Amino acid sequence: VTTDRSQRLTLRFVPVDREDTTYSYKARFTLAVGDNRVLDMASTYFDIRG
Amino acid sequence: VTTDRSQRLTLRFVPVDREDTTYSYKARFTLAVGDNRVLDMASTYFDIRG
Amino acid sequence: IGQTAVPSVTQKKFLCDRVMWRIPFSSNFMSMGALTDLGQNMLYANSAHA
Amino acid sequence: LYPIPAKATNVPISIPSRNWAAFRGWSFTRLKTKETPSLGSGFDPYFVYS
Amino acid sequence: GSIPYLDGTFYLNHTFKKVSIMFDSSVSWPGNDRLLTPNEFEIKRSVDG
Amino acid sequence: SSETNLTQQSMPNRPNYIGFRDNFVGLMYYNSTGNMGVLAGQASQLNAVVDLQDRNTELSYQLLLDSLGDRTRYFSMWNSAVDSYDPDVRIIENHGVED
Amino acid sequence: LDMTFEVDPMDEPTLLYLLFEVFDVVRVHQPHRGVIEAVYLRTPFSAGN
Repeated sequence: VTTDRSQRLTLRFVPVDREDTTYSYKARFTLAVGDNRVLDMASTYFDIRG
Repeated sequence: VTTDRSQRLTLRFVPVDREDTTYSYKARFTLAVGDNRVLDMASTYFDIRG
Repeated sequence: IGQTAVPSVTQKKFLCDRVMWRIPFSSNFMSMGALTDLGQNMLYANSAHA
Repeated sequence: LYPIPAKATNVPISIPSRNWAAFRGWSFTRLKTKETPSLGSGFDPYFVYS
Repeated sequence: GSIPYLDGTFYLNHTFKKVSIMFDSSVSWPGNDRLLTPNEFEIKRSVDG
Repeated sequence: SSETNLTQQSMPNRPNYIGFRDNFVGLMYYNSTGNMGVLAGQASQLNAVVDLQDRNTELSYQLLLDSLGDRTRYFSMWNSAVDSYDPDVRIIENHGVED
Repeated sequence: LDMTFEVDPMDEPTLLYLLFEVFDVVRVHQPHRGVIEAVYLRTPFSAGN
């Protein structure tokens, strides 16, 4: 059921690219789902600070 | 001749990094060409605002 | 203009007048022939559209 | 979204001949124009309400 | 005066702002994610962030 | 400053609560193909999203939550706290007063 | 299809919000490492033609 390997529960990705503008903000992430894992996209969200 | 998959005609890239000095500016971009694209570089240009 | 130049805002516009605007019904907007590729898809589509 | 002019008591609408295979039914309601932003643009300068 | 309709001496084209094209309903013609505003030919912009 | 201006009188300013919308609706772009989100395999580079103008993801999500749970329970993480009104303020129900 | 509605006058501009209820479905195939193929079919009012 659970792996004995050293492996994170939560991964945090900073933008590889971003574009702050007059009326919008844009950002790109490299969502690397590593090997021998699966990601449920319901786990995912954008942690905005401002 | 033409693909019926959902794909852009024009792609807009953003500086992934930029540096400034008293007399010059320097920006880095990741020009990405996807697996089924080809890009003629004569179609590319630096759109600058200031 | 000059050393007393008034605070200022910019207006950009264009003309082209002997023209009339065109939109090719073509899978990419080029002239590849007089009888375009989409014009032939709509033959083998055998259906009415509004 | 079909416009209902100020003080109009009637709103006739139609859709031209098309298929209806797997159609489920209709849901409808009424909205104010000032209480409805345009989603077809990055910004809506006439959306003067919050 | 001139009759542009009849003799090709057009002007007034700068007065268009955008065109949107839709077959049946829901089928926005221009194409699949094609243009920078995919389903309108926006001819000109008053605001352009 | 004057003897008649002693007789100014004030009223408090109208309450105006400001905050983020329920479930953060309106913060992200959806059903807006000029500004569409992207999810693509990084080698393949073709967007899997393919959104449409005559779709309404925000209303669709609002309806989904009411079918999945009880909207009367607030949850700060997603900013979930459904819009309401006092029912005695929408429908006046004037039983007078016990005086 | 023709439809018509009769409504109380408002003294301000309003919009009839009409939802044509359909199916609006996606199937997602992931055949190889880092590959997503996604297939959409709304029906009726299919949005591709």
